Amino acid sequence: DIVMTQSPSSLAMSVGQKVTLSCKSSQSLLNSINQKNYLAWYQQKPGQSPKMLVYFASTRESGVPDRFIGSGSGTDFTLTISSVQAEDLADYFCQQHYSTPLTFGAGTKLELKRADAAPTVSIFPPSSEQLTSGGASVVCFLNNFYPKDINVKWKIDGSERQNGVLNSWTDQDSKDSTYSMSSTLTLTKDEYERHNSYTCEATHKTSTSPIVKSFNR
Amino acid sequence: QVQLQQSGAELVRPGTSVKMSCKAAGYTFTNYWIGWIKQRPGHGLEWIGDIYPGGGYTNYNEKFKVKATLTADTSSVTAYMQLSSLTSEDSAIYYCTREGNYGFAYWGQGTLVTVSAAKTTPPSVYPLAPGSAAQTNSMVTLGCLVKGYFPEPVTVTWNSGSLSSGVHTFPAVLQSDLYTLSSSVTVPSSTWPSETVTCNVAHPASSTKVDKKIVP
Amino acid sequence: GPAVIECWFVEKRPGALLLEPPPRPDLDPELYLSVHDPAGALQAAFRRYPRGAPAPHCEMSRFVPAWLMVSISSPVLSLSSLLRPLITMATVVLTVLTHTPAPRVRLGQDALLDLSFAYMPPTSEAASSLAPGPPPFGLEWRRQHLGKGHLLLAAAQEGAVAFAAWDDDEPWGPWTGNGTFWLPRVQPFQEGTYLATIHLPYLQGQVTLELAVYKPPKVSLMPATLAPGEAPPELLCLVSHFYPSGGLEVEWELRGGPGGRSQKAEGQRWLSALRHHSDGSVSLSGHLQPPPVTTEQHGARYACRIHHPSLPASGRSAE
Ligand SMILES: *[C@@H]1O[C@H](CO)[C@@H](O)[C@H](O)[C@H]1NC(C)=O
Repeated sequence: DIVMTQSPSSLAMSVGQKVTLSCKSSQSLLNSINQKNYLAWYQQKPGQSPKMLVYFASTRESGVPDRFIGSGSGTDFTLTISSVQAEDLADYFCQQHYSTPLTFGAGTKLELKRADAAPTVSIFPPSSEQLTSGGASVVCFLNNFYPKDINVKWKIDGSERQNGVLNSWTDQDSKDSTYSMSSTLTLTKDEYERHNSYTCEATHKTSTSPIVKSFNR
Repeated sequence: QVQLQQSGAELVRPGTSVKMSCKAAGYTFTNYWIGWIKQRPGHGLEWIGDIYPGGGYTNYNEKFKVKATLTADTSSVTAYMQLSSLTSEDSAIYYCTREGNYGFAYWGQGTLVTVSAAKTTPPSVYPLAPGSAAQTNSMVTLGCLVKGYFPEPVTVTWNSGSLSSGVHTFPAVLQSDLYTLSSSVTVPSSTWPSETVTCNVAHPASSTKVDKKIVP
Repeated sequence: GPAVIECWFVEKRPGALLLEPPPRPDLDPELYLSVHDPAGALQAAFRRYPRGAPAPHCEMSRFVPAWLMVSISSPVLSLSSLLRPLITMATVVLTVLTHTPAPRVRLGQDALLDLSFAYMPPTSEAASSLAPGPPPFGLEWRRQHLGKGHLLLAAAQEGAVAFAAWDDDEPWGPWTGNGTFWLPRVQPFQEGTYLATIHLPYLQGQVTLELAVYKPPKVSLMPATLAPGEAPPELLCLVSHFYPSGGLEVEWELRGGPGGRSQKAEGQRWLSALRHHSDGSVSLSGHLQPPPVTTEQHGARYACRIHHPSLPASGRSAE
């Protein structure tokens, strides 16, 4: 019934400064009697259970610092963090507690702001023991790049296909606050011996020209 | 204080049923609502339904009326949720919470449910060398690709864990009803191939351990 | 390969380090030391010293866990040693040595600071040691500014990886070990003094390095205009993408004139055009006002010579 639209998708701001999160509802969540907005903000640490921060669109939960300020009314609600720190890196959700069924928001992911860094692309040919038992799988790595916006594209000496292309993105590092990415080209030994060039391209904001690493069979 | 302990992970087959537990210790269990939340990767949070262990028992969601029946035990403090007709889209993390007037604010530990019909197989690991024809500048990147294993937990350690800096392990990806991941490590060219580099992969489900060196 | 090393004992008094009995002359007997190194690291570093190289700076202090701490610094090596006692006999205990004390890495490239260490326990230590073998060590890498400041690596933003090992594991005699530091994508804000500290349950040793960053400039020459009709002198010489702001001196020369191929140009010339690019590097535009070309200067060509610490001794030329 009630739709909870969270904005934006995922912002990455540096620590210290104030960040803001918006939440829009499909209908009014403000009760006429006992004038409170039945809406709650939840925070979930990476790989853990969510904990409530603000309920009734205001009045923070006990144990939560005063930097988390919840405001808004009607259909538009806002959660502001005056001084972001390392203990605030998580994802937040806005949930309506007014009508059934209870609905949550899409969730805004909080990352750490950094300078742009080009990915470290390195391609790898299939192993010898893999060919004798199974097929052939090409491996391409993209290590330590900012931001997380990245796209990979393969090419087989002119041809190109998305079949057998399984990627894997990592979360933000807990040390250098960078992102990594891997990509595999799972094939068989049969159709691998009939092609020569195998390249792994990318598309990042740092360089206008893609990073191309290829090798001949 | 109040606390909610849930059952362990449930790895089952499609089409079957699953019942999980949720013990509530620290308050009057028959005096508050117990809600169930589903968190599936890529779909956020979803409310399944609440149950009051007293008079007015259950109240289900529109899309969770046939699936996920709710029962409670007033004798021994426990809340149950009986899942039925498990499909591949039912793989998520299920939390039990103590609902209130303004929300939950009291969550459980969580129960991971995974559904598939693949048997328990050992992993197949393969080293990943840059090859002889390469331009190794300063640092050389090595890999340890592990394909063709099921469950989920697998630990990977370089040189028995002595070399953990600059190591990037990627999350598992299911492929042909078998998962697959890879691990990367950056070492200087003055060390490799001057010194041996070995990846040790341990699978606690099949109880296996494989130590493979990276050779050119 | 010097056999004796002059040094200053601070608390400064003159002293000597000897790697058969030299006649002790104008030296106090407490600072005339016959050195014996079971680890063989300091003596090997002194033997591998370049021939004819200047005398390295040396300092000697009193350490408190006798204990003499020797810091030998040079633009070739950096060494820190702990000693243990008419010539006083001394035995080397711990040594931290690096043969890359002044590494110059290009901007944007990865830096690899190398370090080695050697440990020789005293007789009183090994006799009261029930240890299984080599002790567990720690290796800290920090950035220094007249004291201490930011610890970067250990066993940490922007990467900075540290590795350290022995790969000997022989429960007997002195131990040798390697230690490396990797700094990815060196930015101009990361240049300066670095400090490597080896901390053993026995004690601490420290060595100092100076990581400097350079960037070769791009030189180009072309005629100048002013959009006119007539011709007021005006020449140009563009310098692009350089980081060392100091040591830059623009010079002009006429090659192939009626008086050799090394004659500096005459006339007006000015330099003030510089721009800060979006990467920290800078650019420059040189200008020349040559006299009217005579018939005797036919076939010659003007050129602007550029000198910078990021360039060889001959610099770069563009005609
Ligand atoms: C230390 O590095 C040198 C080369 O710089 C190498 O020959 C030696 O084997 C290394 N020692 C260890 C213990 O790895």
